Amino acid sequence: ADCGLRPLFEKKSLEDKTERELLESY
Amino acid sequence: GDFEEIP
Amino acid sequence: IVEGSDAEIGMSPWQVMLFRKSPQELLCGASLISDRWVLTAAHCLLYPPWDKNFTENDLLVRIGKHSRTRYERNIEKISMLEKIYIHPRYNWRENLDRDIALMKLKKPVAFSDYIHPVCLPDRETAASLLQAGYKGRVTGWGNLKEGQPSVLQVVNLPIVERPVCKDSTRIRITDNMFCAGYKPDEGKRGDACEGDSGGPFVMKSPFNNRWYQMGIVSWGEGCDRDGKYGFYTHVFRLKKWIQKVIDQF
Ligand SMILES: *[B]([O])([O])[C]([C][C][C][C][N])[N]C(=O)[C]1[C][C][C]N1C(=O)[C]([C]C1=[C][C]=[C][C]=[C]1)[N]C([C])=O
Repeated sequence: ADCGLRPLFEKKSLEDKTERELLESY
Repeated sequence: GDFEEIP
Repeated sequence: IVEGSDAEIGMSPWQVMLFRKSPQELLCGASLISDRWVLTAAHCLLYPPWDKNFTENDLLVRIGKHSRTRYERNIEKISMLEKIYIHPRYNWRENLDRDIALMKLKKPVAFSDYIHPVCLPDRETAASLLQAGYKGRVTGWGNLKEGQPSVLQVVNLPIVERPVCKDSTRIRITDNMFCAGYKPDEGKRGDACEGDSGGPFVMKSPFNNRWYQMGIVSWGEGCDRDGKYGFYTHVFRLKKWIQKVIDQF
């Protein structure tokens, strides 16, 4: 529904410090 | 243990 | 988590702590999939070889946590279980095949900044993300070495080819599992460890930007040992059972 969309990150359009590491492996 | 009590 | 880093506040709003009352202590990790459903590893609740058999009356769930041992006063919610569901075919006898359990909370939890559900994978998501080389995220409050953190730990681990997984252990590997971690020649490391069990292995979809729980911390021979890998319950594979109990109860 609203799953996997983090309040403090995705919802505010803020990136955690290592998430780019993940999206780069894709 | 190393745990702070819970209500 | 060995060779991990402190999570940031709200990094894993789905991370749940399984905590026993007497004696009060960290049992395992877990994940919030809905307002009243928590997903964990069955070996957290039932493991006869170690005389482990937890009833609902024995457990407490702690959601929205950051500090391991602290009672995060206005942040965390503590839930009582209504009923536990162990996959009828969990194989505690040989290899922890089907190491998944659903816990029904006695009352739904209110979402917040620190408590938000993770998405369960669909066929196309799993198909896209569950690929060797692709990094996933494991979080937990378990041992730091094969030694306990103050704060939720995190580490990003690459999915490893099935052959390499098979070839690294004497344990009989099934389709309901996958392995993850760096290879000796990759120069990075990390892994889950005691207390990490039931914790989520999650990936972020590049299609819709959502976080999906691809796995559950199941097992591994030691923590962060070279040429060894971490094994995770494959969530999609057991999706229909999950779907089955949710829709049934
Ligand atoms: B969990 O915290 O309870 C723990 C987390 C994995 C840490 C490893 N990197 N999981 C376990 O302890 C599981 C459950 C019982 C045995 N087990 C192991 O990981 C065993 C190996 C094993 C695997 C499958 C079936 C039986 C045993 N590992 C060790 C060192 O004994």
